[PDB]
Amino acid sequence: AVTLDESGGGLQTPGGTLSLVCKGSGFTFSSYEMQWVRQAPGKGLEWVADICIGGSYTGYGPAVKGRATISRDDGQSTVRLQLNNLRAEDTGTYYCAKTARSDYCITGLDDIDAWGHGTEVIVSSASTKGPSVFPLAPSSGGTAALGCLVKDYFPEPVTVSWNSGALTSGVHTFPAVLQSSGLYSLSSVVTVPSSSLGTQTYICNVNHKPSNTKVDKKVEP
Amino acid sequence: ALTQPSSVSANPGETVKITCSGGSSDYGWYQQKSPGSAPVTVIYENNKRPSDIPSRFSGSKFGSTHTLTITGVQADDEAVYFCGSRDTNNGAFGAGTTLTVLRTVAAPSVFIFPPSDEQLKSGTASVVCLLNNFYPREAKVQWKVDNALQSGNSQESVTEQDSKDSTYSLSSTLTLSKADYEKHKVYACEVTHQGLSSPVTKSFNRG
Amino acid sequence: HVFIRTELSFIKNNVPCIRDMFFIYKRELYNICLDDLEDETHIYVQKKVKDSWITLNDLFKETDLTGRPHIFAYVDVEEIIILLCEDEKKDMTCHRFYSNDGKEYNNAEITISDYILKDKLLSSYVSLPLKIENREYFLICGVSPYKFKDDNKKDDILCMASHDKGETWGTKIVIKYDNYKLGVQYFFLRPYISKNDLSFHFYVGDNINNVKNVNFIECTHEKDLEFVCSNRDFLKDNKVLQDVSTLNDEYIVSYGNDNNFAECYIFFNNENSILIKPEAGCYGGTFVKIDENRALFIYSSSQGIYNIHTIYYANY
Ligand SMILES: [N+]
Repeated sequence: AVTLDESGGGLQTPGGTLSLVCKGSGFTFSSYEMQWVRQAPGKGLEWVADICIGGSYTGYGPAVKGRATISRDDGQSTVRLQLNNLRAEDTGTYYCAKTARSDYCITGLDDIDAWGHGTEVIVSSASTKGPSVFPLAPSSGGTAALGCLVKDYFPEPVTVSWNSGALTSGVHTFPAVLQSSGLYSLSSVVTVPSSSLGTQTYICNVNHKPSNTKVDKKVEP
Repeated sequence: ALTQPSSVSANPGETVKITCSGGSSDYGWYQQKSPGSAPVTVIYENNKRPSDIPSRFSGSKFGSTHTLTITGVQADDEAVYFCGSRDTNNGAFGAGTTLTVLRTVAAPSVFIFPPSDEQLKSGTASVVCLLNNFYPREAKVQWKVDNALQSGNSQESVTEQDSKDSTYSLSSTLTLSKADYEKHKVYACEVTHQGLSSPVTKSFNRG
Repeated sequence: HVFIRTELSFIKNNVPCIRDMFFIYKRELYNICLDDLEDETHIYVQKKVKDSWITLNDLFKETDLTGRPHIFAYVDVEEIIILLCEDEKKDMTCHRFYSNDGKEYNNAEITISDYILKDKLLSSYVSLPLKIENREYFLICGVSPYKFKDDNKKDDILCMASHDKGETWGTKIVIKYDNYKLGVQYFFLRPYISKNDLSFHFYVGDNINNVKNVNFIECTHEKDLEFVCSNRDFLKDNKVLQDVSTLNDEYIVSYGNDNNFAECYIFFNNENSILIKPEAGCYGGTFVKIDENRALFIYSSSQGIYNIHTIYYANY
């Protein structure tokens, strides 16, 4: 069960420093070259840095050169990326990665065999805002639609699950759009038949990790 | 930089081939169905494949060119595949290739949603126009408030191709203030699509 | 009076090298592993990190030429330079790799126009700059395989030098070897530089594998760019001469019990002695000098296992 879990990804200050930790399990850590790869919102994949076996070698991407710092606690099975003087250009999702070959550090990005879940970082000088949940009821025939609107919240992301992870069929998750003010707007709908209107209870669970707000809003026509 | 195609397309069951011309060292391919979500290693060494990845994926490095092959494409094979190799200075990634699975034309079942009680009282209320399970991505959204075209104050949000029925979904929102929402009564949403002879316009009353 | 201290470690290697070429750069041990068993051939630059060889870069991947080339690696103070040279021609065509960390390498295809070492047998080795008159020089040296008449016009050992870190090879070091005996093959000539003094360590035998008697000649600097060598008799009865190095301005000579090297014996200044007896043999044992008072003695007692004998020596 070769797995990697990232932590430390949040809304850091522009000018401040970052600290992302990647804990590895399932494989013999210390025997494999570790790397960090980020992805700016909308933009493609980008290599950040790599650390060789026993920290003997340390390489960085031009974008983060003279600012980032990769280290490894081979005992705790962790890789720390410490990026200083955070520009808005650093905003994105960071994924740590494991090289397939043990005791092998050739400079290439063709040998990745294990990717971490990905932690999101936001370089901004804006305070965390709470998500306002507004239920949307239809004013259909055979199939009706229900859902809630998540408006005025910052920063990303937001995990919305229907019935605490029980209702997964017919659930469409939309990407958030940046408003003219600066906050985001995420939407989520679920296709259910007209015969289930009244006998079943549908609640949208909006979870916002940065501001810690869990509001259970019921959608009822 | 690694020269990777902008996008490639194929019908289900048909064999596809994606290329990567730039770069010197060996090549790798990583699929990513949605941005933000972790990529999955599809091939690591030139012709090496992980145990979890199915037998249909195969690589081949002929000169500076490497071709990723998907024989008998499936619905769960739709993703933005990335190229991984080394550039003249250090390790580098490709621009990304978006794979689209060819299917029949699907019309969008439009669902218009009026704002909630609280939304109105909050000084700013927005109208939601929803387009579900259509094909292809070719679509247009035009707002018509009281028989008048509205443009500039509307942003759209498109989702990636579905991994089951290969359909898309649109989400429009007319950003309006409390003072400008109560002045009008008829709110219409014009939907333009390739698989539609006449634009389906759903309208709702204020009362 | 004297000081001898010997500790040993092991190094695992997951790359089955056909031939190893050890070197010390910035007081650290590296290897130039040749991996050649769809045969992707490699000339990996590995580095000792704890008890394992870590592969840092493949030089053959960035190479236009084919076949196992001639590898000449030079280790100066602030850089490594490695050359990969096609053996088979009027001009020699090398690929010059430069690094200053041990991992990052930047190749450049070089051409030794109308080289002198044509007709002479060359072989891969690790060397270090040889200073002559306020100028350091890298040496590509070759030997004449067979000799039948004592021609003076033609010298037996020929060296082409470069005083620009391997960029241009226009200097010719004159080697005068007065004990070049007729009829037999001469091979694996590799120069040994230490204290800006030149010597050569070569083999004299019937075939590359059939008969392999180790020879060692020490050279003195006679005049501007010209050296004159003579043999050094390291022969010990009932013992096979293997490697020769220098610590404390004294020779460190390795001997085997027989041509199968079940046991090795190390002599210091011929005054002192130690025994290496792998519990496997000590075949292919070589000194990798690190310092004036510290050297390594490496042999591989299995495929993938290296025995790193570290030797400390000091005389007063
Ligand atoms: N790597």
